[PDB]
Amino acid sequence: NRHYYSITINYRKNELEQKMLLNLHKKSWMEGLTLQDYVVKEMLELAK
Amino acid sequence: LLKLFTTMELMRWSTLVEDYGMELRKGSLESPATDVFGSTEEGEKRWKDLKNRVVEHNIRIMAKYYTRITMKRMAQLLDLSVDESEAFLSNLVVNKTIFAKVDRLAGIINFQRPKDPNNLLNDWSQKLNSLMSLVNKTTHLIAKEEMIHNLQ
Repeated sequence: NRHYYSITINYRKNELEQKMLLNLHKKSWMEGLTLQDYVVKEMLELAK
Repeated sequence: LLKLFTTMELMRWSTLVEDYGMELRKGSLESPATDVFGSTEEGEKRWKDLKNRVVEHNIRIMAKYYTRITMKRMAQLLDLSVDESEAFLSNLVVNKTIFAKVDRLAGIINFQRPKDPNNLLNDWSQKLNSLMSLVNKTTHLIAKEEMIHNLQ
C-alpha cells in the first residue's frame, strides 16, 4: 500500500453481445439442438 | 468349394454328390480325390466328415437365422428327415456352443432363443437412433431446402 491501490473493475453489459452469449450458452447446453434426450436403466441399481 | 462357404444359403447333399462324385472319376489329379473321397478306410471317414460339413453347413446358417419356423418344414429344409434331424442335430448339439429351440407338443417348434431379456436396447436403438436422426433431419433437410432455395 506504499503508493498503490486497486481500482474498480466492473464487468459491464454488451447489449450487442450479452443476450446472444446467453443464447449460445443456454440454447447450446439445453440438449444442444433442444431435441436430443427428450444411463436410464443401470442408474436404477446405482441409485438404489 | 468356395461357393459352399460364402454366405452358404442352403445346400443340397445330392448336388454335392454330383459335383464331387464326378470328380472321383474325372481325372486331372486323381490322387487327392482318391485320398479324401476315393479311399474307403479313411476316405469314407472323410465322407463322414463331408456329412459333418453338409450338416454344419445347415446348422451354422440356421443358427444365424430361422426365428419362428416349424419342424417338419425344418427337416425338409435341412434336406434330411426328422429322425435324421435328431441324429444329425444331436451330434452337433454335442458341439454345445449353439443355442437353438425346439418343442414337440404335437410336432411343432418355436424360436427367439434368449427369451428376450430386453426393454433396454429397444429404448437404445429405437429412441437414440430415431431422435438423433431427427436432430439430423433439421441440420441437413433444412440445409438441402436452403440449397434448393439458393438455386431458386
